[PDB]
Amino acid sequence: LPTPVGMEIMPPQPPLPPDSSSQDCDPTASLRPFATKAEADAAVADIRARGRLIVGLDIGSNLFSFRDPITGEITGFDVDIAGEVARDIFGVPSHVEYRILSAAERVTALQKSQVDIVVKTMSITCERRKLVNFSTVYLDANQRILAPRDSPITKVSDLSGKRVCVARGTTSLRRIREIAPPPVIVSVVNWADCLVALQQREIDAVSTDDTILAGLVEEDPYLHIVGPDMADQPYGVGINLDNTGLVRFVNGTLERIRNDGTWNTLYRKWLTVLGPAPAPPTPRYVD
Ligand SMILES: N[C@@H](CC(=O)O)C(=O)O
Repeated sequence: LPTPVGMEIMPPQPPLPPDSSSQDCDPTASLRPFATKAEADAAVADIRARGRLIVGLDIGSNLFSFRDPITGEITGFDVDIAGEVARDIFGVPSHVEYRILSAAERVTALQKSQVDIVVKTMSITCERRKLVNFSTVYLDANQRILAPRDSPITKVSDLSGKRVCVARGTTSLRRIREIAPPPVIVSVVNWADCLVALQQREIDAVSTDDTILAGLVEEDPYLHIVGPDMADQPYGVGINLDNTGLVRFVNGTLERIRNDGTWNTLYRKWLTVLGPAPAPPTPRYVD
């Protein structure tokens, strides 16, 4: 039976203070799109000259960026968001090259200019905004708990003393580190590994974005999502800190798809297992 490479039982730590998830920089405010098409096209001239948009994500995140088992094609909500950016740059969604990244590599890939954008369920936080830039919010998720249907776990305090799996490099870890008494924290490279670990009964529960958890439930209907909202997860397109022009450009793409029906279509395609489509997230601008 398979075993995820890189599984670590983390050293026990005292709980973090409850306000460790505070987000007081107003992190979700971003830059207004360009007023003219000429300004927008100039901001992406270097991408156009390279002939493709280079997008950081992975191919193992069900519903968001994965390989379709019927068609063999790379697909999902995040893949489609990235393709809409490419459509605005090139005229059609199909000039994209992917760089495969883990959750723990999203910031460094941007710092090192190894991708143009990261579209990989990337929560916008004050801490991350010191290192990278972000578009406006394109999907608002919330952290919850995934457990087998025969588990009595239904609330956060039930995680105390139990084995909870988290992918390294995620906001999900910080929130689990606030639980008192602590769970046993087991960390892995990606959320698909947590699913394997739960299937093999090496852990008791997984806690992350309900969107990501829904993709795991789709693969294993013996599991269900429980508990209250544990932490807001506002997704943004990650961009190099200094490429403010690309921030404005991507924010133009998001204005387009929020208002022309495409956002609604993408939610209905990928996320209806969580319920009826909400209104698209309202963008917030600093300027
Ligand atoms: N959205 C959360 C969880 C994840 O992306 O895996 C984060 O940005 O860390």
